[PDB]
Amino acid sequence: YSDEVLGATNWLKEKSNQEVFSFVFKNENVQLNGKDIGWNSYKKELQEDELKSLQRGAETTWDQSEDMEWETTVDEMTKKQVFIFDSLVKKCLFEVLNTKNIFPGDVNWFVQHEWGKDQGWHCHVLIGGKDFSQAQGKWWRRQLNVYWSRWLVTACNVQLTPAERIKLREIAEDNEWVTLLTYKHKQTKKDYTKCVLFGNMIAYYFLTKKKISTSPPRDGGYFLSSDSGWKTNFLKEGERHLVSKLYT
Ligand code: NA
Ligand code: NA
Ligand SMILES: [Zn+2]
Repeated sequence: YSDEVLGATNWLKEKSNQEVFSFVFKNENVQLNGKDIGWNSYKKELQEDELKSLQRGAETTWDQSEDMEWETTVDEMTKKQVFIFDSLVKKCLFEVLNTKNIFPGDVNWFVQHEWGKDQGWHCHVLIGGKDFSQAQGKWWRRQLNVYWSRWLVTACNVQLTPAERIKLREIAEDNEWVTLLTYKHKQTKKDYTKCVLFGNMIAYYFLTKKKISTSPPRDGGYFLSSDSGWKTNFLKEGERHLVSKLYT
């Protein structure tokens, strides 16, 4: 019952019932003119000051949450790419917040990088607050996907022609590399944004995942998490499960 564990539990419990959007940031494999663009083909470290700061935050979040009791054989390239994506995802969120003149302190958010059985790397984002309403969900997904596709094309480490960069930009938008949780529906029928409950989804779902410690990653595992209160960031897997236990 460290102060960090108690602090995270309390912070989540206070936001147990806060409605938030659920997004997933992802990428998909692309081949353009024989050039293979895979999930980890975005390893340029762009020298924008904010992005650099965000990437350092991801690195230190990884470092502090690492359990050194056990060995970790995650590929260095994999870690690098995840740190970079953490910075890019958050840049996208912050760019849209700026568009709406939303003070970052008025926002609750949670980010978790995972490796899915079929899709591989992806990043869950829960985000909401007083300046948010359900009807804005579609707009948010579209805007986030604009910035996500823009940054991915900038960060891509594969040498691309201008025509190929534009094609890749189009693919990331048209194939919705940012998804929004909606209620189940029919292909023809309307899709309604499905808000989730912030604290509950974190404690009862995201904090139950198993930590990736190998390459290839364990199916369904998580790499790295963070939140707007820096509450879950530094927690080791064992501590995260304690938070779930105390939250109940
Ligand atoms: Na970068
Ligand atoms: Na994170
Ligand atoms: Zn996932």
